[PDB]
Amino acid sequence: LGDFMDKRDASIKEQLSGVKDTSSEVKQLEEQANAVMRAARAEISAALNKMKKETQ
Amino acid sequence: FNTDILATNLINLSVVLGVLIFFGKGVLSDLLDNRKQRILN
Repeated sequence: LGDFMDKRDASIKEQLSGVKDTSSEVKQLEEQANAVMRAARAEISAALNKMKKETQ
Repeated sequence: FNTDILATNLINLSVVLGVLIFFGKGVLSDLLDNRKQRILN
């Protein structure tokens, strides 16, 4: 019975941690996506400027 | 070794064991169940 109690409690605590783990993983995913999108935009802008300046 | 029968030794004990089993299963299930709920929480 002691083992059963432990198993159930661990299963629940583990579920909470995983749920906590998943939330952090999704926050990281969102941050990475945001950073990547910024790079695209900024990168291209810089490119044109440098390219625009060279053309000029 | 042999059993000794008399209705004086145990009638006092039956009322006590009944009161304790009833009010003990009440407060014991309430406490134990509450603890289980907290673990589930």
